[PDB]
Amino acid sequence: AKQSMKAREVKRVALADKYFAKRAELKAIISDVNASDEDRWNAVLKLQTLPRDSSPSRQRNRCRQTGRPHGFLRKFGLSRIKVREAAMRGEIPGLKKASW
Amino acid sequence: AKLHDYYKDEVVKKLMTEFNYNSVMQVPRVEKITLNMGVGEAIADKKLLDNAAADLAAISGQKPLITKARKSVAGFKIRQGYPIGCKVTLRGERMWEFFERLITIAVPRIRDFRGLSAKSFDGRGNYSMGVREQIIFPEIDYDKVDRVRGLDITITTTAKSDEEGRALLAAFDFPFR
Amino acid sequence: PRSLKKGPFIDLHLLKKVEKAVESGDKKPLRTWSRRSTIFPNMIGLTIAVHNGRQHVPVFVTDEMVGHKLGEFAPTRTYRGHAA
Amino acid sequence: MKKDIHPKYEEITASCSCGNVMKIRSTVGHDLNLDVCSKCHPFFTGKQRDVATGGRVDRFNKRFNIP
Amino acid sequence: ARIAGINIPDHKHAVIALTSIYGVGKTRSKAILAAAGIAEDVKISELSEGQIDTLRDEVAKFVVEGDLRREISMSIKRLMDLGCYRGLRHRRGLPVRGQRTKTNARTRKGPRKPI
RNA sequence: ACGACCAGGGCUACACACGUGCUACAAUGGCGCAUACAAAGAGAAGCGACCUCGCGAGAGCAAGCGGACCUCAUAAAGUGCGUCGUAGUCCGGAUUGGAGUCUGCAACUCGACUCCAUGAAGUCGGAAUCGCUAGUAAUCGUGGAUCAGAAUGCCACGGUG
RNA sequence: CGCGGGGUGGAGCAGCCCGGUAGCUCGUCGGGCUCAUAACCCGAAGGUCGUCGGUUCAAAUCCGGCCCCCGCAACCA
RNA sequence: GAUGUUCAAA
Ligand SMILES: [Mg+2]
Ligand SMILES: [Mg+2]
Ligand SMILES: [Mg+2]
Ligand SMILES: [Mg+2]
Ligand SMILES: [Mg+2]
Ligand SMILES: [Mg+2]
Ligand SMILES: [Zn+2]
Repeated sequence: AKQSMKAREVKRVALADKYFAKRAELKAIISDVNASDEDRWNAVLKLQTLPRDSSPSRQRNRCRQTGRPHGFLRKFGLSRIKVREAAMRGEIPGLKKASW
Repeated sequence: AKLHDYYKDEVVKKLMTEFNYNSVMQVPRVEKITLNMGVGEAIADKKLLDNAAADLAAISGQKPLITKARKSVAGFKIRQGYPIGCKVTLRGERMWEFFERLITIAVPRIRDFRGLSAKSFDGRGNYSMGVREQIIFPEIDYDKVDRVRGLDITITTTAKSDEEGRALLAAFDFPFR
Repeated sequence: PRSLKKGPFIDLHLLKKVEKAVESGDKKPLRTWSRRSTIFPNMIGLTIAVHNGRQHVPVFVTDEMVGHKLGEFAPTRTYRGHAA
Repeated sequence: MKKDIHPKYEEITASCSCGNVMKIRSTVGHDLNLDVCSKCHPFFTGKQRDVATGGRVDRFNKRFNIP
Repeated sequence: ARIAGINIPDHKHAVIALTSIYGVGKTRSKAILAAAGIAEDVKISELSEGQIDTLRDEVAKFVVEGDLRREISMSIKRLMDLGCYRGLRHRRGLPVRGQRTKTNARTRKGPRKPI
């Protein structure tokens, strides 16, 4: 069922890009600001009317090659096992076994 | 006798007009209000029956009467002559004092209310109702009683018909559905 | 706890249905899956059946209930006892 | 009535949040103060529901203002 | 020594005696001594039960002893009547904050009980 | 339909046992004050100083930094001072009530932290059993990854020894 | 009927005489040791002693009543 | 220094 989870993750990054920069920041700040009153209440209402998948917290970091939820490292964008094999094939630049 | 003085001043003439009686005596009245508690755990814990009796003694001033079982029954594991229930019959001014108290305080104090069944009459004009929680009466202090039991209130009335009985209680402004 | 600045939390569908019932008088229970919504004074004296995974469980709102969440009263798991 | 066996029964004055005061003969022995009476009850043809009365509901309102 | 509260504080360091008093913590002890101005670095001489007279009135502004206990009782009885999950843990002697019951919940459940 | 899209719940339930940790059982210690040092590492949907307010967790304002420069974030036992004077204790912290902060659409189940109050067990642990031969155990702090938020774990680092 | 003995943890057996607050054996339950099992080890629970009175600061203990079992002897309305 | 049975063919 890995493909279905990936199909969802591509929808979540698409919708978040669609909505994060258009309304997410403004609705949060006009709710947070102390000077704003009454409108901060209305702002929360329209926020819940949104799809809710836009939230960046709905996104879960996953390897591109093997779509694996756990073991993901941001810098390589790969799961731990994928990073190890790629490093030995020389695919990852500057990555060597570490001794100290 | 707060609800009594009201009855003989306003209720009597109210029922008199809408029924076209020939005599004031014909107008129905409330004879007695028996309050009944039943403890099926009396055989298990005789102390619980005493506590229930103490609750009824608080609810109504008259001291409670312990009802022994009428006949031995196999299903309920009871034997004849064994104390099982607790009953008080109120017939005097104390009947009116309980009646005015029940409508003014106990019925509002019930948690969720949707009306009292007008249909719940014995068919001889005598209204019988059931109380789910004894704590509704303010007599017993809340959280000062072991368990929340219940009681059964019966309004024996002179009325020979349910229709006469409902109007008598309705005239008192009883909370019918 | 939600921050005081953000105010109380309520769901649009829940609040809209509550206002739709109050204007038309109490008549039927509001069946909702919103356990996150806070108990509000506007919905006191009404039976809101907050959803429990298997089936909604009816709750009658009271004054002491306000200041607590709808789900907080509702059962969320069944564990009668370890013994049969 | 038989002497001694019956609980003591004197008159008490029970007050209400709505302001209605009822003189009732009861065995409480103390003047308790109640919240709901027949007059302030929605079913007893109440015009104003108990929602108007304060309590911890008002305390919730002071903390969260939705005007 | 005695204080406005029902319980009697011990004769020793004043701050410690107040910590022992129910309802008054060490930090609250420092709060009222800041108002009273009585420090332990003053002359130990001329110390009498008469001196705590100022303590009697200032502590009375804080619910303590029986007053706090009444508040705790009303808070828990409400929980029981509410039908809320918080009240139910109180009734069953189980953790009321969400701590794991599987293990390490001895303080709430009590001594170990055989199957 | 052993496919898939959703909302709520569960993986945190709990008579109970075990494994591995943490915090203790104090006085070589607790509390209060004064004062001293690290090394390693991370940062742009990010580190965020300073300043103002809040007991505080924090909020606002906003410098700088793609980094030997700015920012976390400066250490802790240590030393010097006073008190406790051996008591379930100025030990120890569970637990619980009340209130607030922050993340996040939202903290009810089911986050962390702060404050106010509460002060359980524990006065060093049965049979038995584990780790370690030198900067090693022992002890005391610091950072990282994972990460919206969520360490007592984990990968590193230094301190005393 | 007389004399003597016995009844104590689930079971069994001490303790009794000579009153000092009640144990053991085996079983049970939990843990340990062992690759595993037994043995073994540790911890735990269990009756205040057939019952009822008396005595006394105090009773399994001492003296009686009663119940059941057993041994031997006794028994010509 | 107690006890620990067995195992079709390719
Ligand atoms: Mg595949
Ligand atoms: Mg996530
Ligand atoms: Mg879902
Ligand atoms: Mg798990
Ligand atoms: Mg110690
Ligand atoms: Mg984090
Ligand atoms: Zn009223």
